[PDB]
Amino acid sequence: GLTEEQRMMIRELMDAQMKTFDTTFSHFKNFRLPGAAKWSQVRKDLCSLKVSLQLRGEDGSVWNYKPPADSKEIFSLLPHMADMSTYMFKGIISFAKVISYFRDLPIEDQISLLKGAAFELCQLRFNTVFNAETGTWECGRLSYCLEDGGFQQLLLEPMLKFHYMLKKLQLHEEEYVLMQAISLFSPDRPGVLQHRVVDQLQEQFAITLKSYIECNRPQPAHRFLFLKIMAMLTELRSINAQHTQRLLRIQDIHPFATPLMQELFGITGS
Ligand SMILES: CC(C)(C)c1nc(-c2cccc(NS(=O)(=O)c3c(F)cccc3F)c2F)c(-c2ccnc(N)n2)s1
Repeated sequence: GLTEEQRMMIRELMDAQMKTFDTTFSHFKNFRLPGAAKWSQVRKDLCSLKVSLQLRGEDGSVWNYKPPADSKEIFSLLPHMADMSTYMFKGIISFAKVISYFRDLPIEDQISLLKGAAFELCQLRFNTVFNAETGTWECGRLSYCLEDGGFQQLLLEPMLKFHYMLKKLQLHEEEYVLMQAISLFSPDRPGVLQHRVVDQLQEQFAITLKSYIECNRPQPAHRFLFLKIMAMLTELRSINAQHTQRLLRIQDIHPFATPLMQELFGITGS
C-alpha cells in the first residue's frame, strides 16, 4: 500500500496536471500556419520529423497540409511548431507553479529546473495524445501525422522511438505525472543551488512511483516497469540534449524561437 504522504503526493500532482493540461487544446488558437556546412546539418535536422497537419473546423470542414521534400522550404513548419511549443511550455510552467514542492524552492532554482525540464515534460504530455496505431498526435482539432522505410525506419529517430516505446508501456495518468515530477526535480540541471533538497524530493517521487507500481500492477507484463520507466527518463534526457543543440543550430541559421522559447533555451536577445 501507499502511505498517506505518498497518496497526498500523487493527489497534488494529479490536481496540478488536471488544472494545467488542456488535453483538448481548446485554448490553442491564433497560431501561424505554413503559407556552408552548417546548412547541410540543418537540413538533416529538419528532415527527421516529417509530419502532415490536419485541422478539423468546428463546422465540420477539414484543412490538410502535406510538407514538401527538401529540394528554404524546409523552414515552412517552424513558426507553427514554435507556436505549439510555446503553448505547451506555458502549460508546463503552470504545472510546476501549482505544485507546493516546487513553489517552496527558491525562485532561481525554480527557473533553473524549468529551463532544464520543459522539453522533457512537453514530450511526456505529447505521449498521452500519441496514437501509436496511426502514428499521429491528436491535439484536439489539430492532428500531426507521421509521413510514410516504414515503422522500423521511423524508430531510428530517437524522439519517435521514445514515443512508441513509452506508449507501449501503457502507463496510467498517475505514472505519467510522477514521470513529469521525477524529470522536473532533477538535482543536476545547470544552475541549481538547492541540489540536496531537489535530490531528496526526486527520490521521494521515485519511491512513490515504485510503490504505486508495486501496489497496483501485479501482472507479469509489468515486471520491471519501474526500471523501464527510469530508463526511458534517462533516454529522454539524452534526447533533450541533442534536440537543444539541434534547435540552437537551426536558430543560428533561421531565427524562429518565440520569446518564451528564447527564455527557456538561454537566448539573450543580444
Ligand atoms: C507535436 C509533435 C509532433 C509531438 C512535435 N513536438 C515537437 C516538439 C516537442 C517539444 C518541444 C518542441 N519545441 S522545442 O522548442 O523544444 C524545439 C523545437 F521547436 C524545434 C527544434 C528543437 C526543439 F527542441 C517541439 F517542437 C516537435 C518538433 C518539431 C521539430 N523539431 C523538434 N525538435 N521537435 S514535433
